[PDB]
Amino acid sequence: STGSATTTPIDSLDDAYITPVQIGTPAQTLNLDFDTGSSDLWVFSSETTASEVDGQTIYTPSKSTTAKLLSGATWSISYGDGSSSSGDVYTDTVSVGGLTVTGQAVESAKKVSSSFTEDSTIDGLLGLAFSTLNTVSPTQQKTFFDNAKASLDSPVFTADLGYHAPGTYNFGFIDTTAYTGSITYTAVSTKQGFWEWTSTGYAVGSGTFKSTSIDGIADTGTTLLYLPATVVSAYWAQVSGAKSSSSVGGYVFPCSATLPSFTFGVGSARIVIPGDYIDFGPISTGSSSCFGGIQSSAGIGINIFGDVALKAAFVVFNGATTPTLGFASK
Repeated sequence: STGSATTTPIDSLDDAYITPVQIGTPAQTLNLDFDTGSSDLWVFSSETTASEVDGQTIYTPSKSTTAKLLSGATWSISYGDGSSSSGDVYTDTVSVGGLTVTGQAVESAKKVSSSFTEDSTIDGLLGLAFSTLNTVSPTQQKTFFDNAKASLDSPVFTADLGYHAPGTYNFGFIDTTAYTGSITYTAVSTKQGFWEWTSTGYAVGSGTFKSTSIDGIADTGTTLLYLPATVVSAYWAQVSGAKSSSSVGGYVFPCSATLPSFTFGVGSARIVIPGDYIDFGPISTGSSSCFGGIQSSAGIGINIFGDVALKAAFVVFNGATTPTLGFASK
């Protein structure tokens, strides 16, 4: 089997992407944030504290003839950005782009943090990291991909995120029309539960390539590119007037600037992030200070190849017995 679904930016900055997901019988379609940095499929629901729901579409398990309470199971998650959610668990039928999993754990939120409430466009998350990170207790549950994998034509999914435009998540096949040149594959460590890999270096603009190993994670659920402070300083030094602002919470730059590109290495291959992908716009409405899309990972504890990086590539998440990651230009 295969599946193919369009993923759509939630706003004009590509702050996140939402993908429609069918849950239950009859289908209830929710727009979920596909997150290769976590491993829980959780939704706003009829159980979510009413004051914490503000415009989201909810899953109502009592209206699904295939929903079953997973007795005694609870979940609770905290994300790198400080947001969180928790609740109980149902199993139900879940379909993405024509690919159906029966008996998928659907984690129903009883509580969500303010950041989730305040974002009316995201009805929940669909985790695509390794199932070892799943938070369900006392019986850990599998991700949608893990459940689907054996049925897929090939045990892979691909992320093809758009810049200021829709893109595609495919399951079970590689669309050879969706990228240019070849796909370069690179080793993955699953030791921390992430799609963790090592970039071979970077360049700023038309500058020379610096060969240096940068361990980090491919994370569709993180907006920005978080890299070591040395790399980030080298980038922003090429933008007149850019500075790190403790008050704003990262590098800012004059909105009048033209940003240089940023290149990262995948083996001997190179992925170029155009300068415009690194612009996250005014820090507040009407400001002439703009927020940068490349930020320091210092104090996160891990480097994160988030959407800024991934949307410059066609990315293969290869879930074979020994997982790997592939990147192609597009």
